[PDB]
Amino acid sequence: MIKLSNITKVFHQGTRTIQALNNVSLHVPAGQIYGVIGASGAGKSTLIRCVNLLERPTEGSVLVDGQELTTLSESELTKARRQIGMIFQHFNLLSSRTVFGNVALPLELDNTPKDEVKRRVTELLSLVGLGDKHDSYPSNLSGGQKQRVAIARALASNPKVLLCDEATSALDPATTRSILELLKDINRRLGLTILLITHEMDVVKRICDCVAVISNGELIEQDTVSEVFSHPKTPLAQKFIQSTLHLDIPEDYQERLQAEPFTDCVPMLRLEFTGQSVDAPLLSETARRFNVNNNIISAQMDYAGGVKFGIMLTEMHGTQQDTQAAIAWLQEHHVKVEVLGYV
Amino acid sequence: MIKLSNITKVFHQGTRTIQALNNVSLHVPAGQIYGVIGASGAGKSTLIRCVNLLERPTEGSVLVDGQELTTLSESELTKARRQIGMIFQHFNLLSSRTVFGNVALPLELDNTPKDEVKRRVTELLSLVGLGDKHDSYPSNLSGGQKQRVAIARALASNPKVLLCDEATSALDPATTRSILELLKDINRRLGLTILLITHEMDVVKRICDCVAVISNGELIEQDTVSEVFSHPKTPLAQKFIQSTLHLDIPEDYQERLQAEPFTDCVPMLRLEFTGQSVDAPLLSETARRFNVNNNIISAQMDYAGGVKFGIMLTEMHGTQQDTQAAIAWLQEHHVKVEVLGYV
Amino acid sequence: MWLLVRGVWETLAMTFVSGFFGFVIGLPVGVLLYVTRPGQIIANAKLYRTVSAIVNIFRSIPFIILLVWMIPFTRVIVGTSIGLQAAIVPLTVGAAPFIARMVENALLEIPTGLIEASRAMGATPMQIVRKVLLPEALPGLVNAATITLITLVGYSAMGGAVGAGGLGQIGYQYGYIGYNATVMNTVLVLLVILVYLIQFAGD
Amino acid sequence: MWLLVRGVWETLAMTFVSGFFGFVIGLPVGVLLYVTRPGQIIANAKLYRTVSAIVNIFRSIPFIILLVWMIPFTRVIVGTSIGLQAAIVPLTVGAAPFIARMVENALLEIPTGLIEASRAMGATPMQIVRKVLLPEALPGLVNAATITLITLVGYSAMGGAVGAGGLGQIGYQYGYIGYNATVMNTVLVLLVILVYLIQFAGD
Repeated sequence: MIKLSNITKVFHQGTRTIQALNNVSLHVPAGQIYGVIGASGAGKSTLIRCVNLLERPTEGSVLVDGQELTTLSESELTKARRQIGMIFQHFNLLSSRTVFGNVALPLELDNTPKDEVKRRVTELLSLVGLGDKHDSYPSNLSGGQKQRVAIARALASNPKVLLCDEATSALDPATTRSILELLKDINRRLGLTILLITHEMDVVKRICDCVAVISNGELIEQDTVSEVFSHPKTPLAQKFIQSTLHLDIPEDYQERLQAEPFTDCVPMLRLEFTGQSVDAPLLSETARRFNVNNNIISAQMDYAGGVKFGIMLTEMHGTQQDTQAAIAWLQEHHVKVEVLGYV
Repeated sequence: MIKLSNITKVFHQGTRTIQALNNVSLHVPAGQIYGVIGASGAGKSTLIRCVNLLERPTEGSVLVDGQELTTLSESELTKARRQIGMIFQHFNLLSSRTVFGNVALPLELDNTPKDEVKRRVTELLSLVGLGDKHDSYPSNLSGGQKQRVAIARALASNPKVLLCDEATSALDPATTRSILELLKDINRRLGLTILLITHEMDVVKRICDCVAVISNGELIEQDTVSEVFSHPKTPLAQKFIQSTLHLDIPEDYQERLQAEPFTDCVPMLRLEFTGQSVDAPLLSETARRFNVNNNIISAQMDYAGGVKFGIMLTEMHGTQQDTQAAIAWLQEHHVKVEVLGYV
Repeated sequence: MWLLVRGVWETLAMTFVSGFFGFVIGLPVGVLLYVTRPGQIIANAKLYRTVSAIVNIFRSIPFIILLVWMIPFTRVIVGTSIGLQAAIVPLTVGAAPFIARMVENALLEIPTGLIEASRAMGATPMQIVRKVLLPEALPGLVNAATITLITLVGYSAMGGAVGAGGLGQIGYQYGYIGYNATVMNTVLVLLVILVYLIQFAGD
Repeated sequence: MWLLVRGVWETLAMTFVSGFFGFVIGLPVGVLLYVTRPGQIIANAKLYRTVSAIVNIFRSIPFIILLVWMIPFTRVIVGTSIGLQAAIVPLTVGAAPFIARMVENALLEIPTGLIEASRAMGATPMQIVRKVLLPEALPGLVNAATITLITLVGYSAMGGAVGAGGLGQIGYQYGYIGYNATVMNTVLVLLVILVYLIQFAGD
């Protein structure tokens, strides 16, 4: 629904010319949570704004729910905004009204509905998980829900498109874990299509379908999440427990480690697992079938981008043929095997 | 070098008397970095104080390097305070003075020498490293830096004991490693004795030789880092690998797990291997032995203290007796195993 | 005695007059918040260079001397340059620059562009968004207005001491030359609670 | 020429008022910090509920009104009741509450016992700790005392009354009676820049 082509915005000091965004083309499929993640302080900031034209793109055309924005017609613009809603960095709630109050705020500005105001709002509070219990307090409430109050406001317009701007980064991880699911939940239910911009990868793995990687105003990679192994920005690929299994392993573990094989020792393996099924009885399976022993150095799994990823680093003992035999056995069944060294 | 014995301190509210520390005995040698670790607000929060006698411990004798401090002689205590230094919970620098100055203050104080103040401050800055480059720029420094000036001031005195208090708490992991090492060096060579206090046992693995686990003004366990295996606070004994917990970050997997035990499902087990050895291929063995299948959701090892810490979160597939055989077998074989619930 | 009740009344009348001047003329230079020109709606051409500076110099200026000089204007504006009813006018002006900044800061203390970002939310063009601002602005404006009156009341005591009558007038006439322990001693106590009442009225 | 000068000179004696009180009665009651709540250092109790109250009640009273009430008092203490020598006395008191609390904010604003971690160094309260509190304390303090100066000078302008002397009486006399578009102005212009100078004088 939301399509971007050549979105270039340049910032003018007067004396100075600064590149904001240079030629970014972004295709976001309706019914999806789209992630634009990128370096800290890289202009991710302007881009979200260009979508509802808070910021004016010097070049390019933005299309939302099939409509393009030319800054010349303000009235036209006012109309589309009801369809694309927005969320914030910090909670951005209003002190003056209680929780029931902020949500109705947008309904009032044009629609002026005498009573849907209770209907959309209450349904939203129930939807958000905050309503029956804390309907009463305005500005001060525990920090995680503080956000929900805003989301309901965003959904108040019952718009096709909802935007995000690092909302979870601010909240402590427990709250962060929660906000992302509420987003999936309003998603499953309303068919809400969403565009997400975030500081960290974990924000991306729980709910990003497609993710874009942005560095210094240009768009580096765009792909479905499972796929995103592309051009050399692993670092972010790395923030997920890839910063524990891979770069860390046990740390003074390596002096034990040899670059080359030597007399009477075992080959350490990176076992990388595919969108396999859950049963994966593979490691166990090898011991019973091949007489092999697994000492596992390290491992993890998660549901990210829709398919299970399973990674393990494990010393694998056995006869010289039996261990070679096992790697192949695993290979037919879709197990990627890599050897770092021998210990 | 630092003996805390029979030490108890309580606070009076007039309305109530509030217990803080109840009979604590601390045996910290010399040249050793000793960690005390506790729950939030368990009183570790108070204790590092009793040692330099900032707080005036209601009972017991606090002996630092041969003199037993008692609140009765401020002038005498002052001769000793010079002896025992302390970094801080937060930074503690005068925004009024430059790095040389902050570091200087103590030199400036009791000692009052013309030359000595400059050379010491200079060498010390060099030992912390903010000095060859930071004489002049004052209090506006990176946090690790601010901190440096701070330790540097603690060393400025030329003490036998450094008290570390949540030093790395406001500092990000990148900083925290650079900083913890910095303590480590002055420890190996300055011959300095460090008595540490902290929230996270991340800090304890890197520098701690002896540890104390404190909950409720009492010390639960006290031993070298290596032997710490023994009581309840496996968590923080498990001050993990984010890699272990992250499994359940995709909380969809956690909500999958039903605590209630029911027929036709399998258990998720947390396995902790007490120091058997690397030579401990027990899961594989059970695989051949009781016909059980281990799908391992998570796992990690580390050598804290020169030995492998080890923990694990897995599913163990089998017939009911067989799993029972397996956990049983493992328990026989020294694995604390507890059942998390059933998936 | 007979005097005290009338004097308190006169002092309140100073507040009564104050509401017209406190915001009808101060607020208009509360337009300075618009004049900052980093967006903040409108603000073309650098008006801000001296609208804030002039307000500041008037603020800078010392009470009594303001009214005395102001007399040329006071004598012309209302029939007697010396009336209390008349003194409310010279009074309105001293208060204005002081209050006008009160308008800018109360508005700036409040929670930034995010609210402004509500523009993205609802249609909220120009009028509509103005309507989002007031709600937030009042707790700011009134807490602000509250402190404007007490300093302002103290300012009236000077008028009694001169240009006009007031609870100051009696304090002055009875205290300034007479030195009546009986009335003056009570004039201070009387004022002290008079101001506290202005603060409570704030809640 | 001759009319302006005796008076400005005297107006500057407002500053002489401060060298006299910013020291003896301001900071010495900046000892409220010991009494603020935890006994920052041994010197607190229930006194603060009331000591902070007296300051606040003194703050409540207006300038001339305190001065006249004080006039009887001004006489009893090295006073002829009129003139500068006498006048400064009521100014230091009108001034005591403005200054005292200014100290309290300065002392509270500095980063907690974090500095008393100095005691942990082996600091010793005395000048050593107190004396090295000041360092952080002056940028706060210099601004605090300097502002009182613009308010103390304004306080003489409020002077110009029976318990007063100086430039305010010169502005008062020609200004209240005998309006000179000339001399009355010199007074205005004179004071306004004198005010700005006091503010720049700081830093």
